[PDB]
Amino acid sequence: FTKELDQWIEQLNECKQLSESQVKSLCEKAKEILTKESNVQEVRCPVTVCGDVHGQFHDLMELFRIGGKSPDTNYLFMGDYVDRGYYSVETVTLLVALKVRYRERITILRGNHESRQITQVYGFYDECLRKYGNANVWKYFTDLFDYLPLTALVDGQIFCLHGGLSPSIDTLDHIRALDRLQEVPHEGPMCDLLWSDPDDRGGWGISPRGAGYTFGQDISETFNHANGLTLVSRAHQLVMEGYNWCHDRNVVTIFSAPNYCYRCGNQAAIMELDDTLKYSFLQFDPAP
Amino acid sequence: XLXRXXX
Amino acid sequence: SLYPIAVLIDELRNEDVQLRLNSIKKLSTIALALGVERTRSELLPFLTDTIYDEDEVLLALAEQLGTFTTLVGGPEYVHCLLPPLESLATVEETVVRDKAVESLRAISHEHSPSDLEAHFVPLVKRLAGGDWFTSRTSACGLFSVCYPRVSSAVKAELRQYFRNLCSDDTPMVRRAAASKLGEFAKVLELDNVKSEIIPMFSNLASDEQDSVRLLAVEACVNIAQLLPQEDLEALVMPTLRQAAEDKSWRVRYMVADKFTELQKAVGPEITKTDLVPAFQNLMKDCEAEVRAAASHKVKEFCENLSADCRENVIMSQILPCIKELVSDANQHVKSALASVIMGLSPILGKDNTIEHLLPLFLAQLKDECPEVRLNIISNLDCVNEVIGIRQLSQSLLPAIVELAEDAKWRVRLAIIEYMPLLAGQLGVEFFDEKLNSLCMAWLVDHVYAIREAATSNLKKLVEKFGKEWAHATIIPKVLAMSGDPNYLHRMTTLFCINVLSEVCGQDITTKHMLPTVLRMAGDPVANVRFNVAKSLQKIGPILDNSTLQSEVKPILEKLTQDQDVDVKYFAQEALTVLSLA
Ligand SMILES: [Mn+2]
Ligand SMILES: [Mn+2]
Repeated sequence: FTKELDQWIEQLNECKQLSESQVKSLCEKAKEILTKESNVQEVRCPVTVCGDVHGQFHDLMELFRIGGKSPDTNYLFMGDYVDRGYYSVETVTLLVALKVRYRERITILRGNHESRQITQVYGFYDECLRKYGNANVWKYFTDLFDYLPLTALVDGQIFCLHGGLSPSIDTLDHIRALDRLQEVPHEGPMCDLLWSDPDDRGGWGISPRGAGYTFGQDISETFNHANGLTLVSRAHQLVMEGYNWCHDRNVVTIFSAPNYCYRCGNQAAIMELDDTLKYSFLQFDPAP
Repeated sequence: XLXRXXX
Repeated sequence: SLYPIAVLIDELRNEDVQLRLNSIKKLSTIALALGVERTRSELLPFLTDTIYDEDEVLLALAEQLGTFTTLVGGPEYVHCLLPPLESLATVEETVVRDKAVESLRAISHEHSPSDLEAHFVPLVKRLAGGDWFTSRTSACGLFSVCYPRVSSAVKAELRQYFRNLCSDDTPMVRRAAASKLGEFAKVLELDNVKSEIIPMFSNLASDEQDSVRLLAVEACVNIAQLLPQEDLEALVMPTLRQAAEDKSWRVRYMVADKFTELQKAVGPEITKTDLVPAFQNLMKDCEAEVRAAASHKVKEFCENLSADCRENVIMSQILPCIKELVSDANQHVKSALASVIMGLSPILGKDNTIEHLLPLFLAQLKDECPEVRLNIISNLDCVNEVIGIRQLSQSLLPAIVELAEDAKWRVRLAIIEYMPLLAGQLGVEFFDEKLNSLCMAWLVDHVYAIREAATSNLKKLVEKFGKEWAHATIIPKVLAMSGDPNYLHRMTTLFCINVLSEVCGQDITTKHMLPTVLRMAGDPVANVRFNVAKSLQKIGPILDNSTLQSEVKPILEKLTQDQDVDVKYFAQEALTVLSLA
């Protein structure tokens, strides 16, 4: 089997999709591995934290050029592997593949796009119809997405999740208390973690997306103090500079899809947390 | 600007 | 058939009297089975006709017939070889027709003067006056050889036919005559070069077809060398000057292509008078092909200038044009110039080079096309040996460092490549002082790809300075990174050891690198632990077997017990590959 994974991986690195047969399998074991992990996955530094990728396969390869290759370099992705980009299938499959081959080298979180509803409106669904000839591979991956960890905790100090803070969650235990095995709901704690956005209006606000909330500085400060966190690390928001600080550095946004949708002209960034939780950012334009 | 669900 | 000869035949296929190829090479043997007597009466005849386009055979047959002057009776019978060769000459596949000619040309010198007139020339006429064309095309290559030995009355005939070949109704026969006009010229006595060659040359140079004109440029080089400098201006130069202005860029292209040859063939005076201006015009041609061809000739042209008042035409007539070309649009052109420009240093002096060439050197060195800057980088030698290593280091080093630390990692990546070049070109003593630092810096760059670049780049520097220089200038600073707190940097160390085992040899590896590797087996970060397994599996085959039992086998077995999954797997793998399992 190991020899096989290496193969699939080598293949996928040439941007060549795997068969429906292999996706079904790759997914069945990925489920095994992922069930054991928790809503608040423990991650030991060193690790490189990346944000949204959205099927921009060739930028993903640019990302490895910049932060090292797996399994040599440890990686933590905060979700949003599909939709928008032209190669959601190659992308997501590679990452899931890496996770099954190297459980301890990569951690993949769930993003608002790792959902059945939004994948049918933003790409990943139709791309699958185009690349395979039925909705099977979509079913396998969307089922798999249900096991994806909602949050990760690096060294008990750096809290990582796709979207943001929830007015119905103030404790890491609260989050561990949720049942993540289900489609992302339209509202609630699970929804909010994958959909909220930091903000510059204080306290809670109305999310201009129609899901989760906006939260100002005061809110983060409280959440951090209450949980012994040095900072909250999220993604989900295009940030022209690739990465962005806010809330007096209690929060940091990390977007890893340069020139998003091949239309917005944003840089992409990736955060390195070393052997000592010391952080450094790597900005990068799209690979040519 | 691509559609608030997100450039 | 019959047997002394039937050995040549291949009775096993299904062809049309086709011959056993490996046998047409063992031809000068059947020539012995029957003697000279029967070689002439049966062998040759059989060969003359019986010609089934086997090409590969026809070729070997044309080559073989060239070394048969003896197997036929010696000089008194060489002409026995003409018939079959004449045949092959008028074939289809040019390759064969060529071989035919090469051979006819060869045995020509075997024919006695009397036999040339008696047999050779006649074949030349028949090919010249042939109906079909290949015949005529191949005739042109046979004039120069027989011309000298034959009689005064026969020479004339030879000139007439040659004339008629240049003015042949077909372009090919004309291009052919043109391409042999030079050699034919070289064997006629002056008066006739003046009275018969020139007119042929004039005519072809003003040919309706530019494929023919284009070729008169080469003929020009020859005719121009054969004539006294005084006669050049009247008999050639007008024609040549026209060629440089010729409507067809292809023709002008040829002038620039053979500029250095004309220069020599025409003498220094005419070169200062006529060629310098033409050179300027070619470097200003609207067609980039021509400008680039011309630029390529710059250094060679300047070297050949009359030492007399050389250095002045350069600064006054050439240098300007160059300054223009460095800014040209076509990178095809900038490219040509860059690949020869700094070669002008010795000709202009250490002072002129520094004040005039060094600036251009910089422009191109910071050009868009990395190809153009690579051309400058590969040819620093002559500029270095002219001005001093410091005077250059002072004009180049800022440009380099300027990039070795830039925005785009892609740009920095470009500079890493010039390294092994700059290295082996400016010398190890300069590399240890002004370059090594930059090379060490990149080993710890933020961008992985850059680190990787500079890592495998160390190997290419050892290939340039040796395993000794390595052990004294690089292994030291590299091994240091193992204490670095960043695992990305600690792994870099092992990655450098992996590559340096490839070129540092069994000794320096075992003594200086293997230790550091084995020691990191107890690194706090699992990614380092397993890369150590992998490094042992890489530099393993470079270690003698006593080493692989004493400290390697032990270490790997330890690792296989590691708590980390991947470290285990790689340790096992390492063992199973080294046979230490
Ligand atoms: Mn998102
Ligand atoms: Mn997104």
